Amino acid sequence: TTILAVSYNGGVVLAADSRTSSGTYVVNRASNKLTKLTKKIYCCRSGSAADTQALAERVSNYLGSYQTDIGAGVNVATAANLFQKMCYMNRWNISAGIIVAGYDPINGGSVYSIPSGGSCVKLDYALGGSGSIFLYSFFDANYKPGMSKSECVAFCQRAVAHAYSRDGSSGGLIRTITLDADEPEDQTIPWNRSPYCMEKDPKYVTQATQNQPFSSSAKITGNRMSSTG
Amino acid sequence: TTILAVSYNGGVVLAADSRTSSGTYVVNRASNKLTKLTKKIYCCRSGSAADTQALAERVSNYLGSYQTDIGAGVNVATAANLFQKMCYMNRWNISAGIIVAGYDPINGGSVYSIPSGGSCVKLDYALGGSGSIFLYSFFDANYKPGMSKSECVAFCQRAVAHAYSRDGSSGGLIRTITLDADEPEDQTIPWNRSPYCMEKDPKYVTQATQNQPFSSSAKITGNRMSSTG
Amino acid sequence: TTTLAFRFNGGIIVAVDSRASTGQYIASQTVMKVLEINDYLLGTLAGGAADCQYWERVLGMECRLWELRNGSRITVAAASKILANITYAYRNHGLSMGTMVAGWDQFGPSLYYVDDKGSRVKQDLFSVGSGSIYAYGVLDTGYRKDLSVEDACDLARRSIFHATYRDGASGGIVTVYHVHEKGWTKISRDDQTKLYHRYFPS
Amino acid sequence: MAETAIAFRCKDYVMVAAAGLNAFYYIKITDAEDKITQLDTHQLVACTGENGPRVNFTEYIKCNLALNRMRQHGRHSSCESTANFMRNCLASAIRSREGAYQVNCLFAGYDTPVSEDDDGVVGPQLFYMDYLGTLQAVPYGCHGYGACFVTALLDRLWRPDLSQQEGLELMQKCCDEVKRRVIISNSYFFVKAVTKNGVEVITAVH
Amino acid sequence: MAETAIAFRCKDYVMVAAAGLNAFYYIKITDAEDKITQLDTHQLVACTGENGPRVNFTEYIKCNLALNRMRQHGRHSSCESTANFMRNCLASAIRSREGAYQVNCLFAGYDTPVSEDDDGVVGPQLFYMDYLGTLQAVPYGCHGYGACFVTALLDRLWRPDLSQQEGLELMQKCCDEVKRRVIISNSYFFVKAVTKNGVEVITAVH
Amino acid sequence: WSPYQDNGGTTAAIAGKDFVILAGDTRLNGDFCLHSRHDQSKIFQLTPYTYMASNGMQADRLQLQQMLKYRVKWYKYNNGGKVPSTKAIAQLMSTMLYHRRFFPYYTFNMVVGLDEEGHGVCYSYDAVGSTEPFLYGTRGSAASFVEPLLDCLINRQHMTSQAPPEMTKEETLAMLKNAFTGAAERDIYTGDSVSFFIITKDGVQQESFELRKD
Amino acid sequence: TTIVGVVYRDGVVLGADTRATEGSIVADKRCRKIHYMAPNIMCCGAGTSADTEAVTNMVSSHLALHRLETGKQSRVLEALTLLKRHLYRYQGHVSAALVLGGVDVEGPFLATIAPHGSTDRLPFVTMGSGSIAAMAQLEAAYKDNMTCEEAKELVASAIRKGIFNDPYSGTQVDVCVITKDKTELTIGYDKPNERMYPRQEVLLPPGTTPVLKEEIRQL
Amino acid sequence: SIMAYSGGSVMAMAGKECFVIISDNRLGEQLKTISTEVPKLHVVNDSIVYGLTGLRTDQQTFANKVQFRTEMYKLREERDITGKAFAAMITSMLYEARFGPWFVEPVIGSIDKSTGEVYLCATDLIGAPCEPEDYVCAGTAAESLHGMCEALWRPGMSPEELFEIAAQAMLSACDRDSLSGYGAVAMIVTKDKVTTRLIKGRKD
Amino acid sequence: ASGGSVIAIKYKGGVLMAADTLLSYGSLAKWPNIPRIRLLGSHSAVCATGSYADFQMMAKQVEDNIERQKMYHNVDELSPSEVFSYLHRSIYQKRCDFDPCLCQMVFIGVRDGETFLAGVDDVGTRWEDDCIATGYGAYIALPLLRQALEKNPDGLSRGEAMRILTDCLRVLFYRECRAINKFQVADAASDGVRISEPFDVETHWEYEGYCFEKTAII
Ligand SMILES: O=C(Nc1ccc(F)c(-c2ccn3c(N4CCOCC4)cnc3n2)c1)N1CCCC1
Repeated sequence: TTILAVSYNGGVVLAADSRTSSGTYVVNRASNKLTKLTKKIYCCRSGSAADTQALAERVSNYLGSYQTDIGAGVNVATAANLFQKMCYMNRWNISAGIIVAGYDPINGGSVYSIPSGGSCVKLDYALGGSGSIFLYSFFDANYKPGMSKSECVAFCQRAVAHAYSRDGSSGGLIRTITLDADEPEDQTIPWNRSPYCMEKDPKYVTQATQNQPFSSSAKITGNRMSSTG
Repeated sequence: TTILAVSYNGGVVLAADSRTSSGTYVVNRASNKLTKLTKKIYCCRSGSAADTQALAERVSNYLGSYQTDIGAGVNVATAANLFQKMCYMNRWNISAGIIVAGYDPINGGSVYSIPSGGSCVKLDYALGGSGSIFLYSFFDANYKPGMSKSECVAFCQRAVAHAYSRDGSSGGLIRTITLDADEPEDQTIPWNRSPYCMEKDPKYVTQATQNQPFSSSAKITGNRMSSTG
Repeated sequence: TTTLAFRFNGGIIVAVDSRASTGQYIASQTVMKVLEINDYLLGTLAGGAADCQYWERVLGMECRLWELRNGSRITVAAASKILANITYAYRNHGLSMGTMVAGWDQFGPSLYYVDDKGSRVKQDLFSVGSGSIYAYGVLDTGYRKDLSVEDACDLARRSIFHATYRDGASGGIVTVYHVHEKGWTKISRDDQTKLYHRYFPS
Repeated sequence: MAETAIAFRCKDYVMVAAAGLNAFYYIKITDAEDKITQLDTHQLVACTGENGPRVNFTEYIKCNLALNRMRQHGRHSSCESTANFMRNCLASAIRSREGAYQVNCLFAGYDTPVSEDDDGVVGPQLFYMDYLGTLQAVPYGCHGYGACFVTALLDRLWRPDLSQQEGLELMQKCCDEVKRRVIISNSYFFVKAVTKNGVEVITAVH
Repeated sequence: MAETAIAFRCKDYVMVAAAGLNAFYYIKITDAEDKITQLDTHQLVACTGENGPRVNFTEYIKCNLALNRMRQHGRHSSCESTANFMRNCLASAIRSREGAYQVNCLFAGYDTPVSEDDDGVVGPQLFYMDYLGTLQAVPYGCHGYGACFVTALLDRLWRPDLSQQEGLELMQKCCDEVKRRVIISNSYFFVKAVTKNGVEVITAVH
Repeated sequence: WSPYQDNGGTTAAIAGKDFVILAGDTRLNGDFCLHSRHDQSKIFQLTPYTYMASNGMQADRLQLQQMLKYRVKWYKYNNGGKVPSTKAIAQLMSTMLYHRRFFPYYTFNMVVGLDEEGHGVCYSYDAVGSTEPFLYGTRGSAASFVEPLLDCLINRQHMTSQAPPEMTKEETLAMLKNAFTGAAERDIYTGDSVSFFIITKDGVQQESFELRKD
Repeated sequence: TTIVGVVYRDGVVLGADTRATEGSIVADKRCRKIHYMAPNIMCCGAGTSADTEAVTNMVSSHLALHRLETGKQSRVLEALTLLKRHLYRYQGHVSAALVLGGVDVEGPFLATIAPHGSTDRLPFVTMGSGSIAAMAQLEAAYKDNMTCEEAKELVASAIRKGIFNDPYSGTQVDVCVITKDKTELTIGYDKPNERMYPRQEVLLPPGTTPVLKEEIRQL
Repeated sequence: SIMAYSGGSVMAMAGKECFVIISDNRLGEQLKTISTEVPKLHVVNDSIVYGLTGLRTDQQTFANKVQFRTEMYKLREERDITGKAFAAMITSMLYEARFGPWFVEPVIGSIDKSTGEVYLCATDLIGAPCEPEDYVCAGTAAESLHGMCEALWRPGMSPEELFEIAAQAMLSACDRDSLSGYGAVAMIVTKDKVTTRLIKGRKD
Repeated sequence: ASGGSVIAIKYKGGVLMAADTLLSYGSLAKWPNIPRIRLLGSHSAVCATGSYADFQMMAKQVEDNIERQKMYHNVDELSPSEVFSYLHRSIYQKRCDFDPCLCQMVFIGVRDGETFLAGVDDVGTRWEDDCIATGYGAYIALPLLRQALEKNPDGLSRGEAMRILTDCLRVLFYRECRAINKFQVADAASDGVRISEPFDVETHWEYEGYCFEKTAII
């Protein structure tokens, strides 16, 4: 699983791969780990699909009740704080790396990582899931804050692609969603149009010279690819 | 531990961090994980310092005997194949992620990853150690083969720095060594002159708004940094 | 610990050592291992000194409440049962307590062993604790019903002494009590090294 | 298992023997503890386990049986009834927090006609009961290490029609075969019998 | 531990008793297995564990003692000598691949003057030996569950100067105390004694 | 994660005919380091005449201390101002320790004070409240060093010499100063200072005393 | 244990506490943890005392034997390699942690040997229970080209950190100064823990202890 | 514990030109006491006496192995082994078994017959020598002996003074140990003479 | 998510507390911009080694308790001692519920002259001292801080106390693995607690003995 959420000026981009895996077999190839809580507050779900779906549905329902009774929009801080309480209360029972991210007119775009402990950290960008570990160095090097909405989406997609190229546990579609003052823009990049994969990267075309014909020289030529030669 | 070796045209750059850690305390702050086997064949040592030092000394001694008796230069393939035999023979007894890299006039610059299984893969570049997992996405994104000698060194240092900024188990000095037709150029970047660290990256100057004064508003302002305010 | 009681024609002798030992280190050489529940009832503590001291003190409270409510002294049968009901309630709460309730009620002298597992055995002779295996050897060989009070205390005192000499966990002061129709009397309180030089003069 | 209980049932009596041994690890506390508790005038139970469960179980049965007589104006319950009452009590316990009662019972009884109108079983009844609550009517049966020795011996020598006297002889052979063969010293057996007349304590056999 | 061995030493004999019990789990295979093996004319060992080690140990000692007499032109080795030979054999074994010999020995003997020139111990000798190889000269000692019962009884009643007759009476009290108090049925004790005259098998005491 | 931590240190008491000297070292050691040299939590006044010393885990000593302070406060209210005897507090401590025997306080307590007749007394406890009145006591890391020495110098049971007179307050204090100095030298978890409390009819007189700082 | 080495301009200073412990108990207050390896090589030992003793003796002997074969002062690399190879062979079951200081012709040479037979050749090292406390002082106060006095004082300061802040370290600082020419082993260079309260002499006059039997034998 | 199984404690103490070595007398199997007349001291020669604590089997095996080595030494070397050499020999013997050790903890008292300088050496089971100026101990009562010896021991004690504080230490420490006691055999070694004293203690 | 080491030292007229601005997630250095020192009401600050989540919850519970009591009843704000007493009891209650606050807090405060500095463990161990540290601060920094207090027994100046903190942070940076060279210092003086803008410390890496040739294995 690879989930991330970066802030641009107006709002946020959540991005996620689409693979749930029972270890080494892909149970679902097209999961939607970007889970609506309110109109403009989503979470990205890493860990036990059961546990995060259950929390996301519980928190979505509390936020809907809350929004009805205050008769106003919900702040992302509220969604994050509810999600933290639940992820903390049950920290021993559940496996659930969450990123709450969204727009509210008070604080604009906000990102909250709620990792496995039930910490809630407010961040400019958050990484989550098995694939997160690949991106920390990618962000350190290539991420520049104060991106456009369009640049953030392109970057978030390029990020998720870099993670799911190396993480076995991540793969499939890259789902993004931009949350800002405007109507939410979801989009789904299929793997055959991903911004990066190792399979298409020219760096990794020439094969490792592992096989090597039986020769009268220590000169490494290439792989033996024909029994006649 | 962070070790990597990339090939340029004439030869190779080995690069390492300098930290050995007994878990969470830094036993040695200035280790040399780039370990000479012959004049122009080094290895990078990850895993058990005891195990890799012992293997590196064993292999260096066999290569020295070999070189005396054939009365010619040793091929990098020879060094890698010896190291693989030893790393494979003892694969259950030792914890040893090795990268053999060097120059021979037959095959020029060569890099061999010998990971924990005792596989031996000949590569354009090799990553190794705890910190390796940070760099796969860094290389996928920023590494371009057919670099100059100078560019490979600058890039290897920038890589090691990106890995040790995130890996707790990596840190300290960045040692490189270039092995090619010319006399080997070792150099040691001290942490205070590292090409990257998070501490100096302007991306991470603004603190997470975690603390937050007791307010009459849901507007997130900043951290509370004075009791008077 | 070594702790023995036996019924004979003169009533009940209760004899005990004095040592609390956590296997290796001797905590105390001066533990009172006969609790005097009422004027006509004696407990012995073996095993967990805390567990026995606590639950014999509870037993002593139930025995006193019985005497207040019913205006008559509790029977040994009932007192032994009260304690056997406690230890059975707590049978899988890892109590460690081998106990003897010895008394004289309306129905003459009665002696009961009460375990940590809720066992409640009524016999004429017991020894309890790590040094029982030693006390029993001397006690069984010298035991008759027809012993005088003098000779019954002698037997008891020797039986504890022989446990203190051999058991590492047993030692100190060999206290002997006598339960008779008029209640109990503390017969003797003798250091077991003085007893060695009494019993083996050379 | 240490303490062997034996019972068999003939035309006009049930005979029950149970080892006297109460033990603490390897120390015989006594060779003469009575494991055979009379529940009613014509009902008794050779119950064998540690003293704590054996007593707490048997007393609970005895008191509930006595209570059930007090409330049933002195009506003496059948043996099937108390056997079932006992097994339900044992079986309830294996799914309780307390845990199972670790006691194996041979529940013996003589059912007499309880009025003019009684159409029920007349005569001696014997019920094998595991600690788990397994109830089985048997002509004879045994708990303990000595169980299988005596069970085979009874398979060989038990007839349904033996005298009270041929039963004493047979119960002695059974007891003797436990002493001969089991390493746990069961040197004294309490032997009781239930007849039309009630429980009688057999002293001859031990 | 199941099989109790008892020995004590007086002015002019060592008396050794050992339970006959051989057992398989809870089944008495026999109540009359002789655990006291005569090693030489004036030496024997009440050895107590499982039959397999007990025999393989005692026969190995007995054969090496006989071998040592054959090579030493019929010279009868002292009790200290065979006691130490036996402990060295037991101790060697606890650091061997085979593992320890799980046998506890009481090695009794009468040292006679072996010539005109013998300045050595005259009289009865008794050596307690753990399975580990712990050798200790003792006036009396016991292995088995009954050990501590009999050890206390002997502390009380043993004098160094008892007659052969007062010894029989005392050994019978020791054996009787094992029967009374250990749950493992040690119903028959082999009793042997070593005197100046040699090993005699005491049948009176059992 | 263990809920228990041994924070080291030794306590010792010695009763005379009119007083108790109660002493407890001041070092509070954590896991492989030391937290404080000036931890006074080891000894705790319950009443003018009665003190509790308490070893093992600090956090449990601190809870137990407060649990007793409030049982003692309740006793004052329910028994019309009257402060409980040392004997009463000793039974209370047995009882409170036992009530926790299924998650016990990792705290080896002494209760120390004057009895009914003014004579000093020390109740040493195990984990779960087994105690007896004695004329001295030791609990904690160096208890196994100090208890044999106190046995030797007070009971003199292996000495043919005539027993010295009685042992005054200053001799008894000196004996403990010596006993702690020895424990500090040889026990790695005892050290820094010893707080001495000298409970008398008149009042508690307390003086610090320096040990090996290492 | 806390043992410490620094390279100074002319040579190496080694440093050690003195407290040996059986569990939680000080068996020896003044035990010597700085072992002779060769005339120009010393070796502080932490970990299992038995192993440190055996490995350090074994090597010092081999170096001595090798010094008769070569006719040549033992190199600290030879010492280092003998310890490494031995310790490595035993997979850390020989649990000797060592600080090898010496001065050969190649100059000052200071190294740790970890029990598994790792080496780190460094300008300042610490091993033992008080390693971390000691190392804090070293990282704080080490500079290159210290005088012998600066270096001895620093090493003593480092050891003191172990003494006072580690329970297994204690008593006094033994310091050793290996220079090119000579090896000066100062025992109790610093004694911070002298005597608080002079020992109260409890007087037990002869015949105090009761005696059953007595055999006197003259020589 | 395998070391605490047999019971027994031993202690040695350095005086002026003399030492005292003192063992308890108990032999056990955990809590059951086999004998009350098993002192743990062994006399190598005039000048050296050692005790072995730990598993009695190994005390007896190890003591034999040492008796072999010291007698062979005496024949080969044509002299008595010295305390230092004897101690060094015993560490060599214990460390020969590093992996599969002897469950013994030897206490060695020695005295140089000329110089009068006293050498004590306790050892752990794998040979780690502990060679203090004052006193050494081992066995089940070692925690309690350290306390007694720390308190009572002074530097320059005469043999008679030294015996008293060693006896009072061994007895008082053994009175707080289940696995040690039944008095003590002490042995007062000087340049001139060797006194041996059986000490009356408890029967407990 | 884990906080690294915290170190604190009393000076003449206050307490300095310092902490790296880093939360690690195991080996990973996840967030190097976390304000780990938190102000508690008007007088006190707190910083924790260990679970940030348990710290976040406890720090929340405490800071509410302080503000609520002050605002509900017209009473004087809780003293540092009293806030710390509450924190200690709270943490101990959690270890008695086997739901521990799995972090070692350091707690500073100043009411008037009264200068408070104290530590509390996961299990409710608590200790006041003139210098406190948690994490590797306890093993590395404490020795140095204690030495600085032993040398200046009258008391440290703010400058001397800052110089020694800075030297302890430098060593923590060298020797604690899960550290960054970015710190904040809380300073509790009379006025109240200020938290410094984050700073780095100069680090020496160019000892001649750290050169490639010396440190080489072969
Ligand atoms: O002995 C018991 N009954 C009995 C019942 C419950 C018990 F907890 C203990 C018992 C338990 C630990 N004991 C000790 N320990 C041993 C281990 O070393 C330290 C000190 C010392 N004493 C002990 N006795 C005795 N019986 C013997 C036959 C009759 C019943």
